[PDB]
Amino acid sequence: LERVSLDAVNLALLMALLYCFDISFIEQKQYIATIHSRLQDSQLWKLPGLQATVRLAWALALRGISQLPDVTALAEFTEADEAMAELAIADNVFLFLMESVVVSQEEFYIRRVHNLITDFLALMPMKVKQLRNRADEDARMMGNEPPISLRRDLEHLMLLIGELYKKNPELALEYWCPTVLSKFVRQMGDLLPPTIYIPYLKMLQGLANGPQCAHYCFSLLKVNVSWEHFFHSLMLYHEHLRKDLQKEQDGLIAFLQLTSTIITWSENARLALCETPVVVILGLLQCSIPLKAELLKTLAAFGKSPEIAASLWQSLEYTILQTVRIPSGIEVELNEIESRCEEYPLTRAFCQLISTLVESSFPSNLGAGLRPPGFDPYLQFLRDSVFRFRTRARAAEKWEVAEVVLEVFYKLLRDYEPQLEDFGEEIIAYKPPGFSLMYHLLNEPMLELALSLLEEGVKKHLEKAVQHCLALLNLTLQKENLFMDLLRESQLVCPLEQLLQGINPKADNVVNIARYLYHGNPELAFESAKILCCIS
Amino acid sequence: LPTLLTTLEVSLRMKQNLHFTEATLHLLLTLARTQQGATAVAGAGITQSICLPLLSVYQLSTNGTAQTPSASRKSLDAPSWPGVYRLSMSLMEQLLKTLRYNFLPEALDFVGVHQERTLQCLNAVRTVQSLACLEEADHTVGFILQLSNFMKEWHLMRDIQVNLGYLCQACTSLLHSRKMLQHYLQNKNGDGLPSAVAQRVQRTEASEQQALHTVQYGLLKILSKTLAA
Repeated sequence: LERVSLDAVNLALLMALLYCFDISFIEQKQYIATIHSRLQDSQLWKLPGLQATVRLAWALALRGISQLPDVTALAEFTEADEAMAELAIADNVFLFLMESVVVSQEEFYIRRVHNLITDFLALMPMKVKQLRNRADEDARMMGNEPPISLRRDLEHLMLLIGELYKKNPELALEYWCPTVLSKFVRQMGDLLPPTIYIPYLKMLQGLANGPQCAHYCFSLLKVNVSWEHFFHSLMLYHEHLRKDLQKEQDGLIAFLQLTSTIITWSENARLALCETPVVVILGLLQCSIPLKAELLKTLAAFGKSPEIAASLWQSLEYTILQTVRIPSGIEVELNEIESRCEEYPLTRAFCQLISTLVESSFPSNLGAGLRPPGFDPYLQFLRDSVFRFRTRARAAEKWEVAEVVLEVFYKLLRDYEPQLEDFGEEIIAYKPPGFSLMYHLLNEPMLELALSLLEEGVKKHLEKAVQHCLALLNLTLQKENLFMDLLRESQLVCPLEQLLQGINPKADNVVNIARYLYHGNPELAFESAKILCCIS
Repeated sequence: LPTLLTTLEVSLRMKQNLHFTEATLHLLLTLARTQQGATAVAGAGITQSICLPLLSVYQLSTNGTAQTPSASRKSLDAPSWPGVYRLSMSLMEQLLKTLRYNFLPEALDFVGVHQERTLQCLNAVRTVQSLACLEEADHTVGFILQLSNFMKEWHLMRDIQVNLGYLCQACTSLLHSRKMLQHYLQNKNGDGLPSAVAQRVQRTEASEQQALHTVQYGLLKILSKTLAA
């Protein structure tokens, strides 16, 4: 195995080696004793990191084996174990674990490794404390990333957990299920050093995975560090940031990563976290921060399905409206959004939040007092966005923005119950988003952009974007008439002939659609089939 | 002491280092030895004023690292500065006579502000050294441990904070090599130097060649005792 450092192939052998050390009892222990001695000698090899790991692993196991005292009494702990293990840590035994874990016969590997990971907690705690204390003292109040990372062995361990456990909830549950891991978590919660603290937050996020695990993580902070302390930290940072006008980004990014993970996988609890991080998160968003996008993503997680959207909409409108001066024209409104949502992350976050809020509802006469009211200006903003999208950098990025946009557009189409008409209403008809949505769609890069999604089709994620493109076109055809007659007159800039020539004339889209009926995804095929009917 | 406190704030002495800062604190320090006087100073809010003055910006706990026991930079505050914090460190030990949470986080807060020193002191006992460095570490070791015992104050009634870890290992390396240490160690005070020349072997107790290293030995030795627990 030594005669491999990078070679991924090493992973194949880890199951055998992890389990082998696990079953040291089998060996004799004349043999085990000999290996132990040989390994201490073997500390000569820094170049082979993976030797260093495996040996360290053996030690983690050996300690347990020495439990039958014939062996243990014989040995002196400081010489026999701690000195060597410490040497291994120094020689990057944790780092390579992290690598094994990060770069994840799965059953054998997962089982054997999780046994490894756990052995380290229970048997090793002396080492953890030794390292933690070592780290706290070492740095002194221009540190380079390399200097920060040198001593970081404890944090690396936390990451080891994060990578290994992630997904896998199964494994993750072990932490939460009984109240030593649970001790481990409590212990980790205690480590105050900003870097340890941030990795602790990240590790827990990984642990939060199941709907079930997420629930425990909720309780962990709430009941037996509290959520309140967390928001407090965010609040404090906010003040420091603004009063002032990397370390913080690490901490904050972690704070958000964690809140996001749980809020997403939760239920009625969501409201509780919502009311509490919502107010604080809103305040943080006002500050520039690199981060803006991230809080928007978290905010979105908080947004509830029901009526009680209102606090969120106000925050958003207020948070676009506040600085901007709006003339009585449209452009000034666009400017408000453009000024605030300066960078790419800001926009993507914004889109996710908006997608969520627009899902099914918002307040009447929104923006009243400050500006011409209503939802319409937000859709105009998208002109800035998906108009632009075509000229992304970075396909992955373009797709990232395009998708939220399609989902929003589709939602707005569903947003009005067309059926009521075919088989203060006026005001309601004015307020719904379906109106501005149709207006923009008719604006022929708008139609084109939607159309190109169809022309160029097929990772799986991209496939979804395609389905949405079709579904939207179908929806438009079905109710194109409704908009022109009923909706447009009420609420009575301009009209239709443009999309048709382009869809109908322009042929490639028609042919592409034809090809789609066959290709399995029923959503794409069934919809493609419907469209041609609508076009004809 | 009220004037002494004011002088501390006043002590920039821009001509070079802050003579007055150290002098005032030392005067307070001598007074601080009296336990009763110590309480008054805290009531006075000496700890409050110590963090607040202009000097606080200067410390290498807040600024850079130029302050060091061996620093060439001298609008002489740089080496004088560790002297003020470090020598005047003893103030906090003495104030502790209060024995209960009242000013413990105040004193502790003081230390909290000077993070750069907490890191530096510990690093300082990396292999480069002065006798003074040993005392500073010894001093901090006492505060944290005591503060920690008090940390076991809980609110095991109330709140506390600070950092223990790197120093112990550093100390051991120094103890083992007396030879390296004597060469390595340098006197910095006129008072320190004669003891360097002088010799107090003792085989009443022997462990060192010189007078100076014995003192050096004594300080780091105690530090190990407290930390070991």
